[PDB]
Amino acid sequence: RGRIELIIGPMFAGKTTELMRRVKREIHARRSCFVIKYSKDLRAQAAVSQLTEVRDTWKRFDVLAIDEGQFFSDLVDFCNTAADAGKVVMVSALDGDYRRKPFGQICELVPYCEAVDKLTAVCMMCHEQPACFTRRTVNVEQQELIGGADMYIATCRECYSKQQ
Amino acid sequence: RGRIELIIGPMFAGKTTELMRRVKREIHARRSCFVIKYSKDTRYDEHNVALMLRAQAAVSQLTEVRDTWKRFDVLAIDEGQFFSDLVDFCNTAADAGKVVMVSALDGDYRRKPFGQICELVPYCEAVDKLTAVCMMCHEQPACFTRRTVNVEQQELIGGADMYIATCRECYSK
Amino acid sequence: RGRIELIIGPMFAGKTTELMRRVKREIHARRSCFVIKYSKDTRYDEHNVALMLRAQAAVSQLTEVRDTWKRFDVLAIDEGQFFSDLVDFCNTAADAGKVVMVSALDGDYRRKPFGQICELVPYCEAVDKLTAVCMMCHEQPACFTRRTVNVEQQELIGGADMYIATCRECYSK
Amino acid sequence: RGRIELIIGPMFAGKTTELMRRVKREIHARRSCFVIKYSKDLRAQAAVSQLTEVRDTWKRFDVLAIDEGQFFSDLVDFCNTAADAGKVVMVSALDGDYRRKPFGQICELVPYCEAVDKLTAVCMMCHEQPACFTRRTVNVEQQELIGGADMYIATCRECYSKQQ
Ligand SMILES: Cc1cn([C@H]2C[C@H](O)[C@@H](COP(=O)(O)OP(=O)(O)OP(=O)(O)OP(=O)(O)OP(=O)(O)OC[C@H]3O[C@@H](n4cnc5c(N)ncnc54)[C@H](O)[C@@H]3O)O2)c(=O)[nH]c1=O
Ligand SMILES: Cc1cn([C@H]2C[C@H](O)[C@@H](COP(=O)(O)OP(=O)(O)OP(=O)(O)OP(=O)(O)OP(=O)(O)OC[C@H]3O[C@@H](n4cnc5c(N)ncnc54)[C@H](O)[C@@H]3O)O2)c(=O)[nH]c1=O
Ligand SMILES: Cc1cn([C@H]2C[C@H](O)[C@@H](COP(=O)(O)OP(=O)(O)OP(=O)(O)OP(=O)(O)OP(=O)(O)OC[C@H]3O[C@@H](n4cnc5c(N)ncnc54)[C@H](O)[C@@H]3O)O2)c(=O)[nH]c1=O
Ligand SMILES: Cc1cn([C@H]2C[C@H](O)[C@@H](COP(=O)(O)OP(=O)(O)OP(=O)(O)OP(=O)(O)OP(=O)(O)OC[C@H]3O[C@@H](n4cnc5c(N)ncnc54)[C@H](O)[C@@H]3O)O2)c(=O)[nH]c1=O
Ligand SMILES: [Zn+2]
Ligand SMILES: [Zn+2]
Ligand SMILES: [Zn+2]
Ligand SMILES: [Zn+2]
Repeated sequence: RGRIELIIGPMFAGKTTELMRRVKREIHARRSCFVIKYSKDLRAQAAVSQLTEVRDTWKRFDVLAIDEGQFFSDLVDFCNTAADAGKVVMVSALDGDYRRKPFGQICELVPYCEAVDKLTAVCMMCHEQPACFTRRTVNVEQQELIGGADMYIATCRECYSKQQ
Repeated sequence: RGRIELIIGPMFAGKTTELMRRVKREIHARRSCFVIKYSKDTRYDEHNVALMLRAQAAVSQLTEVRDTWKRFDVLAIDEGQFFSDLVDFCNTAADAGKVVMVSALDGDYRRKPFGQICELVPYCEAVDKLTAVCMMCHEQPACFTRRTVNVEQQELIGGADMYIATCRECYSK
Repeated sequence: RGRIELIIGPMFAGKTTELMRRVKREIHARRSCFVIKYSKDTRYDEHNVALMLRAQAAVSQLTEVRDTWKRFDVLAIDEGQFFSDLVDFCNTAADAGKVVMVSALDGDYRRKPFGQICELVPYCEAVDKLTAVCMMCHEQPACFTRRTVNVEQQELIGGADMYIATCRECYSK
Repeated sequence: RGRIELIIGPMFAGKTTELMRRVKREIHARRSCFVIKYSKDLRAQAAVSQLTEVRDTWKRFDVLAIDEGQFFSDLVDFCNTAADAGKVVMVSALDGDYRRKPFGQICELVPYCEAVDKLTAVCMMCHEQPACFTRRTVNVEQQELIGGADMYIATCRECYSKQQ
């Protein structure tokens, strides 16, 4: 029946690719899938900034796939409500922000998950080690800052701490 | 090389057994291990009977161990949910090159974050969530712990007399 | 450092997608990747439309690639069950320091070992078996592939017209 | 219902400990377990050299746990027969012998398994790397040779190939 599965890791770890692998796998067995994306960064897709913007539309689907779950403030209630109604809920997210603080409600969701898979990146500094962290490479304080390789890199533990 | 590995799941999932599997594996390669346990959980000792590269300590605060961890290659912290200084302690060790391994419940009986376990996740190179077998329906994996006695507080020491592991359907029933 | 990683499972499990996730991850760290595909499986190309550190080759024997693999950090072999020289090729590369990653069916439609996949297992640093969703009962994970047309031979190219992924109960029914 | 789960890896990887963790987990949910061991190296234990020596006794148990599965010549038929009758079958074994050849029927079982978990040891030569292989440290040819750390060590790939 219902469950919540979490796919976490740093940036550049292919978390969305693993989410969509799980989605495609379900589509092959003719189960219907609703993919929800973050608007500011047998298949339907929606882009929103709050999960309430989707209303009741999720009820018609067997599987819900939430991408970049760190940005949704109502994630926990939304996922449990769906999983309680028998949906397979899958979330892709960063567990940590650039300071390794809990990003959004991701760490809060952990106790509700039937499964949690932490994916690694490859360290983009030493090229020699798995990366579990994200370092911000530009001097901006704010937690939410949208960007890719131009402003963030994945790092191992030794390279995260190099300099500051 | 320094790292933190987290072993989580509900009660009855064999988390300590997995922690000690990782410890025995390191001992075979002659790396030294420091096992730290929570002194107030006395179930094992009060109803059960008694290596060269292994040390064991039982404490209620991780500061009670001071610097002794520095002499060991590997630190293995059991029932990590009960230690308030877990995050700072694990990072300080991992940054000094220790392999830190923690066994803990991620969730309490209400599925609220237990201690600093959920806070540690962003610091971990690895996170393995283990399942139990649901002790109500017997036919589903269990990811949650239900408290079977009517006590509100979060810390309450006990085993199968006071808790059972459950699937999602049986947690809410 | 050299290694072999094996990605197995039944059909419809997204094995190639996981292989390419591992490839894209390496490309982000500017390590170069050589993707090798089986030339006779033309399903993707015959019904579908068309990076700097990536190369792709389509062959029926791994010798058709000669030495070209030596210039790459990572080798990604897709549908490995069809290559007869897989074991020797993967070890030679891994021993020369390549990260070798193979996606393959471990079992054919009779659950017999497909090609040299089962033979490779003892050489692998890692083995991940992926599940599909059972295409018969829709409510169980699938670990097997059933052939839905009456053909005996082992190699028979096709997709969902000719095969479905099944749980254990639905494989035998 | 029925399934076959395989726990493989080199020596010194704690494979039997992971097998027994799965057994203990089942016992907590009052499911009954039959542990079968290799005689030459809610719970019952048997030590045998052939799985036929157990006859029909396995039928009374919910869960079967076969240790050192590499030594049983009838493993595949035995596991499928049980899993087909609705047993949870769990096997702990070496997938490779000291030359990295398939040990017994372990590699043959893979296509029948719902799950396969390969555990690592820590390399007992360089102490610095995970070990996936077993090296024999005494000059004996024969495949079956019972022993522990006195005659075998776990190694990474680089240390397996050191010298010969
Ligand atoms: C550290 C930090 C980050 N962020 C911001 C910066 C970023 O804008 C975003 C990353 O958040 P995420 O890591 O959850 O987002 P994803 O991009 O989903 O993470 P991935 O691991 O998926 O990224 P990769 O770079 O590995 O993805 P890759 O596959 O290499 O890149 C292709 C791009 O296309 C998308 N994509 C990939 N496969 C797709 C598919 N099958 N269908 C649809 N879209 C797909 C991906 O989302 C990615 O952006 O959040 C902050 O605001 N604060 C912070 O402190
Ligand atoms: C849900 C909830 C629980 N609790 C309390 C209740 C308990 O006092 C404690 C459990 O915390 P845990 O689940 O982190 O503790 P463990 O017992 O470590 O978890 P396990 O997953 O290991 O438990 P099992 O019951 O599966 O362990 P098992 O092997 O069955 O039992 C034997 C006991 O012996 C120890 N043990 C087992 N194998 C061992 C080995 N190889 N070496 C040394 N010791 C070993 C284990 O610690 C276990 O408690 O926390 C709360 O206070 N509030 C709550 O909301
Ligand atoms: C059981 C059996 C099968 N076969 C034959 C039938 C087939 O011809 C082939 C399947 O062999 P595979 O299962 O190893 O082949 P894949 O297609 O590689 O397995 P997947 O698990 O990847 O299949 P999916 O169906 O889940 O893949 P999907 O994503 O759904 O489909 C899209 C196709 O595009 C490719 N693709 C998917 N993502 C891609 C990406 N990111 N980049 C490049 N290519 C990508 C994939 O190869 C897939 O075939 O072998 C036999 O000959 N005998 C037998 O007994
Ligand atoms: C490479 C090679 C090996 N062998 C032989 C040599 C050996 O005699 C045997 C190892 O075969 P295995 O690796 O399947 O056997 P296990 O010992 O089951 O492997 P483990 O990974 O479990 O061993 P470890 O050394 O990590 O186990 P450890 O936990 O450190 O050691 C304690 C011992 O007690 C047993 N044990 C451990 N936990 C137990 C529990 N909970 N209940 C009962 N017994 C338990 C274990 O089997 C081990 O022998 O096979 C060959 O004949 N030919 C070869 O080419
Ligand atoms: Zn690095
Ligand atoms: Zn249940
Ligand atoms: Zn089915
Ligand atoms: Zn080594």
